[PDB]
Amino acid sequence: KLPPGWEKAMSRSSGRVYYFNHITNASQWERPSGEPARVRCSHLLVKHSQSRRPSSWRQEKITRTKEEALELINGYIQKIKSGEEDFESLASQFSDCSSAKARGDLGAFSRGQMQKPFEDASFALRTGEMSGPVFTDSGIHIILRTE
Ligand SMILES: COc1ccsc1C(=O)O
Ligand SMILES: COc1ccsc1C(=O)O
Ligand SMILES: COc1ccsc1C(=O)O
Ligand SMILES: COc1ccsc1C(=O)O
Ligand SMILES: COc1ccsc1C(=O)O
Ligand SMILES: COc1ccsc1C(=O)O
Repeated sequence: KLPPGWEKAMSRSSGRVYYFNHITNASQWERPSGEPARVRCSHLLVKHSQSRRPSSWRQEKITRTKEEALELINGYIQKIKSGEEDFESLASQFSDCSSAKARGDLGAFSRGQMQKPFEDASFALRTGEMSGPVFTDSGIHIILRTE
């Protein structure tokens, strides 16, 4: 079987299967490898006008739309996956979370502490894996599980 959240799917690329995780929104060509009491994650948050607090250290008033936020997230993911930029450099420069100053590190946490969509994605990632866009009331996240 595939690990939690993962499904094999048909891409629209010359009949090639890919794998998609409906908990983390990760997608990849490769079959995924393979739950802990705690995980350690970093994240990059992009807030939008419908965030719980449309404000960050980067911008006193966050006015971008949710759609615009998702396009930003998608672009960061593209740059991370291509190697053009590192997750940590992008989090430090562009995350609307205060954790940006710590390269997005949130430390370790248990189930029952974080916003549930964030928690669920985090615990479905294996160490070293990165999520796709994860939506919470804070905004849209890229999550990297580091331990
Ligand atoms: C719109 O693009 C999609 C959607 C499902 S798979 C796929 C692809 O391009 O491989
Ligand atoms: C406790 O070990 C497990 C089980 C699935 S994920 C995972 C991990 O720690 O990466
Ligand atoms: C294309 O539409 C999108 C995309 C992300 S959010 C959103 C909306 O309509 O709010
Ligand atoms: C979660 O928030 C964090 C994490 C590291 S720094 C910081 C802050 O708020 O200053
Ligand atoms: C408690 O919720 C927090 C705090 C920092 S990030 C975050 C999340 O759910 O991702
Ligand atoms: C996070 O997005 C939210 C939350 C409350 S309403 C809303 C929206 O997109 O309109």
